[PDB]
Amino acid sequence: SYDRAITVFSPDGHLFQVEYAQEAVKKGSTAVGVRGRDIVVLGVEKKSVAKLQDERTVRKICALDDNVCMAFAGLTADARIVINRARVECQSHRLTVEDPVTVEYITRYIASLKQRYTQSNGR
Amino acid sequence: TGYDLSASTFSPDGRVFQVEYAMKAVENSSTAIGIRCKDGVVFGVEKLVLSKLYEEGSNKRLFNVDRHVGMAVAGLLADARSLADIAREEASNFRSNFGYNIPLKHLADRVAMYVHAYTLYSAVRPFGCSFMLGSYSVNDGAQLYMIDPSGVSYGYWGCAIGKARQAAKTEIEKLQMKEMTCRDIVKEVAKIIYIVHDEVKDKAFELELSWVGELTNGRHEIVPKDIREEAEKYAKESLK
Amino acid sequence: NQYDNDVTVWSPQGRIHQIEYAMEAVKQGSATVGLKSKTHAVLVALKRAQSELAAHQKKILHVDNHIGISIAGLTADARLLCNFMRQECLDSRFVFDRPLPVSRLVSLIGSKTQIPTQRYGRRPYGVGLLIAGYDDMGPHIFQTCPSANYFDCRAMSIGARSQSARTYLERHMSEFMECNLNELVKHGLRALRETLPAEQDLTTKNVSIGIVGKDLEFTIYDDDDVSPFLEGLEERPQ
Amino acid sequence: TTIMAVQFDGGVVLGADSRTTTGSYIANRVTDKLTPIHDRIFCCRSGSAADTQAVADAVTYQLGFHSIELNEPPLVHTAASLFKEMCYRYREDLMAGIIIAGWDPQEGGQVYSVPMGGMMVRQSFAIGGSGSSYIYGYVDATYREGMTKEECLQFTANALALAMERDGSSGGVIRLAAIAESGVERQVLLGDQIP
Amino acid sequence: QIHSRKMNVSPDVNYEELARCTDDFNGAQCKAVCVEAGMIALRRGATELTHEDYMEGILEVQAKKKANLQYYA
Amino acid sequence: TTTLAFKFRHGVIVAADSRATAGAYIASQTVKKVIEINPYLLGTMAGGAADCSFWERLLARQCRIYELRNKERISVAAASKLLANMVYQYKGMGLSMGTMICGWDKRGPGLYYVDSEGNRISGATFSVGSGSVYAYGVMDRGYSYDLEVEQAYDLARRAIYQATYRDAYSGGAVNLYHVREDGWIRVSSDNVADLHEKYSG
Amino acid sequence: RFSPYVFNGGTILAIAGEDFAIVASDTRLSEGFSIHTRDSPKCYKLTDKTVIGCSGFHGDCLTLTKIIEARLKMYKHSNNKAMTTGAIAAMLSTILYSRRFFPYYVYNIIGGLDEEGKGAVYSFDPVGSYQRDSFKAGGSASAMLQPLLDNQVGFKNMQNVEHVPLSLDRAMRLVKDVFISAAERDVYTGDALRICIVTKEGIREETVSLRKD
Amino acid sequence: RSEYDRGVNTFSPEGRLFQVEYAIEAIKLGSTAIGIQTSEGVCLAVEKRITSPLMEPSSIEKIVEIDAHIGCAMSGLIADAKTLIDKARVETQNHWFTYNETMTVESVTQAVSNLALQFGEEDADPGAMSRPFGVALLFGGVDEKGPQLFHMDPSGTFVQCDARAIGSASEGAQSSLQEVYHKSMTLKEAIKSSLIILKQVMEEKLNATNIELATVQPGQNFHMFTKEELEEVIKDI
Amino acid sequence: TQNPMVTGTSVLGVKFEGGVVIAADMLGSYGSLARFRNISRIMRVNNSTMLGASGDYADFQYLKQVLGQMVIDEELLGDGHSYSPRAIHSWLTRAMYSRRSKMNPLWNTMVIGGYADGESFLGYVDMLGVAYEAPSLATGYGAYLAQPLLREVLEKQPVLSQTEARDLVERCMRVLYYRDARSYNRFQIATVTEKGVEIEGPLSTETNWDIAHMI
Ligand SMILES: CC(C)C[C@@H](C=O)NC(=O)[C@H](CC(C)C)NC(=O)[C@H](CC(C)C)NC(=O)OCc1ccccc1
Ligand SMILES: CC(C)C[C@@H](C=O)NC(=O)[C@H](CC(C)C)NC(=O)[C@H](CC(C)C)NC(=O)OCc1ccccc1
Repeated sequence: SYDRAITVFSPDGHLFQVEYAQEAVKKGSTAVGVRGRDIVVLGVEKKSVAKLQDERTVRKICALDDNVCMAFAGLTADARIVINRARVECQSHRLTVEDPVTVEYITRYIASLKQRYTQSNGR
Repeated sequence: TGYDLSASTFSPDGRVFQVEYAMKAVENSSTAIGIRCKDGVVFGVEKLVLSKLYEEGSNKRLFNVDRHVGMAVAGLLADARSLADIAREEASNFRSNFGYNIPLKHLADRVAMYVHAYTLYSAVRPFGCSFMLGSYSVNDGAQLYMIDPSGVSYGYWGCAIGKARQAAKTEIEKLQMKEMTCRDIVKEVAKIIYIVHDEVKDKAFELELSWVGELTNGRHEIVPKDIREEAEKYAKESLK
Repeated sequence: NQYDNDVTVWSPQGRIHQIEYAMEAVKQGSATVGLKSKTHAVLVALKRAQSELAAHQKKILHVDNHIGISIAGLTADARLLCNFMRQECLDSRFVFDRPLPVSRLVSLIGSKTQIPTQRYGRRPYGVGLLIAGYDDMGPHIFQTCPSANYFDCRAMSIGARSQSARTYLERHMSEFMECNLNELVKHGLRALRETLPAEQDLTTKNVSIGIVGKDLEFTIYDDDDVSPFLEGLEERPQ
Repeated sequence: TTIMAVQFDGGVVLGADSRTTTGSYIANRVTDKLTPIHDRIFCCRSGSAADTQAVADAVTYQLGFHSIELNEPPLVHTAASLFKEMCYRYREDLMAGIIIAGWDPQEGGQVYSVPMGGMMVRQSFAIGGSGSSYIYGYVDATYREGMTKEECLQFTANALALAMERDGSSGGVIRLAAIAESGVERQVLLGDQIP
Repeated sequence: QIHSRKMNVSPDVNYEELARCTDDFNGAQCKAVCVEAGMIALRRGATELTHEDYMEGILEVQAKKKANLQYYA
Repeated sequence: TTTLAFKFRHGVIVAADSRATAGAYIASQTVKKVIEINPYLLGTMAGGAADCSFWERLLARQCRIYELRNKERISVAAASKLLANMVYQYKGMGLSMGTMICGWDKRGPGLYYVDSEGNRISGATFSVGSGSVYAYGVMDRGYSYDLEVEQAYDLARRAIYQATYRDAYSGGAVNLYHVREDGWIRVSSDNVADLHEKYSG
Repeated sequence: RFSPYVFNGGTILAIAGEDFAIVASDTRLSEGFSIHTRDSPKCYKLTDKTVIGCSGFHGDCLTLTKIIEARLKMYKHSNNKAMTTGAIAAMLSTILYSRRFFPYYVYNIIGGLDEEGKGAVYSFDPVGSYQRDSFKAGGSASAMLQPLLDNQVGFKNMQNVEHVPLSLDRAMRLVKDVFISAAERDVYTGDALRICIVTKEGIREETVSLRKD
Repeated sequence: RSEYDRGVNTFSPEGRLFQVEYAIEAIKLGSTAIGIQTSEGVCLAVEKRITSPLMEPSSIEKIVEIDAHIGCAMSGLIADAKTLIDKARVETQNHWFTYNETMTVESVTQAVSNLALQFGEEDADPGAMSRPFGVALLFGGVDEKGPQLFHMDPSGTFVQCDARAIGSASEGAQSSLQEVYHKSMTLKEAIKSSLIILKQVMEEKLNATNIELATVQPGQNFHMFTKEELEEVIKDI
Repeated sequence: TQNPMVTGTSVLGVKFEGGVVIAADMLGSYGSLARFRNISRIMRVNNSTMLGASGDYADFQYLKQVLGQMVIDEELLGDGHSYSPRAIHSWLTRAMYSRRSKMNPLWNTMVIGGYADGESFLGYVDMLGVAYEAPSLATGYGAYLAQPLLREVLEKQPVLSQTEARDLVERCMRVLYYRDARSYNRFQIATVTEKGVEIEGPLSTETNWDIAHMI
């Protein structure tokens, strides 16, 4: 079979192009998270100060809504797009249902956006 | 040749191979012969029975495009049935908008354009079937036209499409088509088909005969049973 | 072969390989046999089982009271094709309030199949059918091919090991018109038995019998319903 | 306003008045109601000036393409059918009544009347417009089968003249056209046929 | 037929259908289908070779091999 | 017709009359105006019968999918918001529905009013319908957050019964439903005629 | 201007007993003051256990009847089973609701034995509002017929009276008597009575003459 | 293979469809799921195969509830299974909405198969599902007919199975099932049989965390998350 | 057609043993004016069916074009299947209902008569889509001025021979001529039988004006 083409399968049964995407996540700076009885905490690494570069712009940890915050690992620009879409959905969920987004819903929404890119070529 | 794969691509010399490959399939098909007698056009097809399980009239290669117009097809039948539908539609729209039965010259030009369009685009293969259209009108008289898989249409006093087109055309030239009465012409068509049948190679065959003319009052009806039976007898005696 | 890539590409030998390959798909499916008397049309099929515990796969589907179909080739295409048939028949009973002529349905099934063959982007349909129906002009058995060619057949068998059935049909074709329904069914299953490898034999689980008649709406008989037709069978020739 | 067509054996005589009116004002005292759809087919138009001018121009374009495409002189029945199809399709939108009269070699001189509904009827004599109601009796009284072109020309001039006098909408000049194998001869009568 | 003349072929076998199935086969491969069919019948102990045994020979000569695949049944 | 809902200390009480009228003619006296959306959610209906029945059924379907997908039963406020959003899209198109979505959820006993006009509000006591005005007076005089459960049922039964007496389009048996943390219970259905002998004396 | 609906008249009645369901209809198609036909029976047998009665604009009644039949076949292919009477009622409500903004002017009563085998009547408003009922009458003379069933099948307003279960024989007699009286006071009702009895064996049709004036 | 596997659009010279077969291969990557159908009811058992102690057990959903009367087990791509599971959940509710009745297990399997079949129809939602799905779903439910178990495959093909296995070790499980299964098996007997087969075909010991079990029976509802009884049944065996 | 323009008047149909007879005036009226006095409002569809239309002619001429093209299209197939009179009735009902729903109705009431398989068919299609099969049918004013004569004769004797039925139609057509303003004394009668559809040419009815003398 072929690695190049998101939809071609492999004789073993693998969509290699999707697995190649996972490599970009590994090359990203380490981020950790823990679930606490009252203090869920996420940690980030590699501030990697560049001397004459301002670090307000680098934002590996970005909040999505008041009750939910997120830390991305992988290509910086692709992360900015996913964070913004998740931010819009959180507000939309409040407009469609007047209740704050449960954390599972926003993760399911982020998973669905990610799956939709995987489904077809041209993305 | 590499350049042969796409209908959209011209060869370096300046020809499209995909159009040519369509014609060779038409050549592989069983022959269909049509002769323009003064009183209308008579069509005969060397339909080949296969298996023998198939009931008679199965896979007919003669179709009615319009009550006056009639069509004989040689090639992949499925492509022909599609072309027949395209022609039936064009005739339908013509009576629908212009108000009068389609002139055969116009119907032939329109069906040819549909065949021509398939050649210019990569997504669609060129049509693989060649057909001939015959009709009788008081205003225009008998008219016969043949359209090839490349969508080229020109008038023919007599024409044959299929494996034996050349052999049949030689036999057709001998007939006095210009003044022959159609009832006599039907018998000649049966004989020409029987001469080019190559029955040993093709095994069984069923003759299909179609008639449009003054006798038919401008209707492309199948020759009535028994008139064909006489033509079959005349051809069989002539063969031996 | 670089001319085998697409259904939109002509071979330099004037053939279309993709359409021919689609017909090979019909061969991989199990044998189905259809025969027609003056008043009744019967389609009998052998149902394979993917697993011994699993129930046998459906081989016969009901388009309408006047039409029934047998499946050979991809199940995927058969379900897509059967749905087109059911919609066309119900529309005929709605727009014209007349059972659709079986011959007219076969022509419609054929017209759709040609568009995949002539244009790229969809696989030529990979299923062969044995339509059996009673209309105004009497019982009709029709067979279809991925090529978009439809044939009216007094009797026909499509599928793996079909040639043995077609030869029994060729020898027995003459007596089919005058035989009664029980005889027409007994002949049809007998043709199927020839397709079966010698060790295997017809059983209520492995055989599906569908009958459409002047006095009978298309009825699929399977399991115990198949038992009366199966019983009284000639012992297998040895 | 007032349009009439009579079919002699060798052709058709078509005539009409010259008045286009907005309310009680005459926009044009010299209007050519009769227009050449093709070389030997003419249509006299009544109803709305804009709607009639548009459908006539549209048919002239469609017929011209058909004649070059088929390389044959156009039959009058097709010309009437093109007008009828447009009138029926856009019945609510258009307010036009047309008389399609022409000479065709296949069927000879013929007169077709398309009422505003888009119905089509072939009539030996057809009269149309506001003035038509006034002359219905004279038309079905002075019509005799086999009238000569000269007699038909006199009949049209007289019938249109009688209606023009009664109808305020119709008035001015009578435009007469005779269509035959030879072609079309057009004469303008300056309100003659006074009775 | 020429190669199978010595072998006890059943009258039922239809060569034309087998020929249509064997597209793009060299003459030696056609002989091979006949030779293999004879051994295939020998494996099942058949006195005579049926058409299906010949069809199995065509697959073995092509080295295609056959099995139920599902998505088909 | 007449629907009353009040949230007292021991759960929420929902009661409705059973009458549907085509113009003056009474179509039926056995109508069910409470839709059981979930074991913990009941939605009462008033206004056009067809509009209410389809739209509440659509919410019931939407909620069961939410329960299956999120693994948690939907909130009363989310349920009211969903119905309000669906009705708002069809505004000025003549839909007629007035409904109260009441259930016990994580937040607590919840009662909401949803209107075809787009009005979604939450309240301790609500009555919707032609006989809403009558029900409101008797319920308002005699409503206590500390009402005993048996007493709360009697206020509800009387408020519908008095409303039926004045309202022509309100009539039939009174359906009593108790929404509590365990879930809804149908307390009883009593014909107004039997209540008329007992309540009048 | 074009008016999309006309009242073609007609009356339908359904009475559901423990083992039987009787759907009966007058057979007069009436337009304006003229009579279009004296034989247009409203009862249509959708399935062996289900009969629907459609009264109102005939074009709407005809279209809905075809739509219901097409959908019953569509379900039979999809589920390999016949729609049950309750399912046919539920499906009808959705179809009627789909044309909420262009209403089908059809009064529908669906009468058949249920899955248990007990007679069931579902009565629908033009936009879909089914309620299971023992007895219901709909149409031009709906108002006249409904009260009698309440008095006798219902036993309403009756004191010191045994509530004996309805018998098929008595039910047929009530169906005819409500209709025979209805023809007397309804201009739109008369001609013939088509009565359909749904029983375990199957539907049976009986025709009783009514005033032809 | 040898080319002709580039798309479901292409057909093999043999006439086989590659890519559809490759998707059938993907199921093998899945953990084994065993379903047995008995008159008392249908039992579904699965190997959770938890990757890490830290990850929450609930997030891996191998057995899911399509409806109260229907439960499903998935072996194959997790994301693909989710799209199919959502359709089954919407469809069961839509059938209730339109027909006021519980959809039969066979009809849900048929409805899900219809989306699975559209590997490349070229008309439906263009730009969606350009490839075959890689998940095999076992649908176990009690319907009007009775307890029924149906297996769907990536090619849209579904069948009623008295006993079936999906995922890696499916082949081993099926051979064991043919010996163990009998028509009169009680649900309790089947539940013990499924875990015994699962223990033999799973490398890890069958502790309660390792195996998730589900049972649907006519009297009760889905009841497909036996909890802490996973410990009770395993210890007794 | 929101507004009818040139409209035909009543069309009468009566079944007879072995066939059906349909009669319609050859007149097209723009309001009061009888603009067209030689127009056929009866059409032959196939050899077992005939159609008579009341209402806008332009809509009938369109329906005639569409129905005719459908018969020509089935004939080209030539598969031994032809549309029955009942099937033509169904298509007209579906077409008329669909047009009504679009709020662009075809302004026509149509009578379809045919004899097929030994059975006569008489059918009515309204602009709204109301359709019924009846022993006798009349349209426009005729239902009021003709169907009562037809109903009394048909009830008294259920089966009418062709001669008796043709006599009844001529008798009713005279009554329409005397009492329908839109009527003309130039009717045409079409008969469907096993032999086929035959449309008789211009016919006129003897009229008694004797009552004029007696005040
Ligand atoms: C085709 C014409 C030569 C016939 C002409 C006769 O005067 N008809 C007309 O002129 C019609 C009047 C008609 C409705 C009675 N009137 C018109 O065409 C005039 C325009 C004038 C400048 C000429 N008015 C106009 O078109 O605007 C109003 C209107 C718009 C649409 C239809 C009818 C009337
Ligand atoms: C079930 C309840 C919600 C109904 C309840 C609410 O007030 N009582 C009612 O009386 C309602 C309200 C009505 C006065 C507008 N009555 C109704 O809805 C009645 C009869 C029902 C059996 C369907 N229907 C009605 O009047 O017309 C509804 C309609 C709307 C559009 C087209 C056709 C018919």
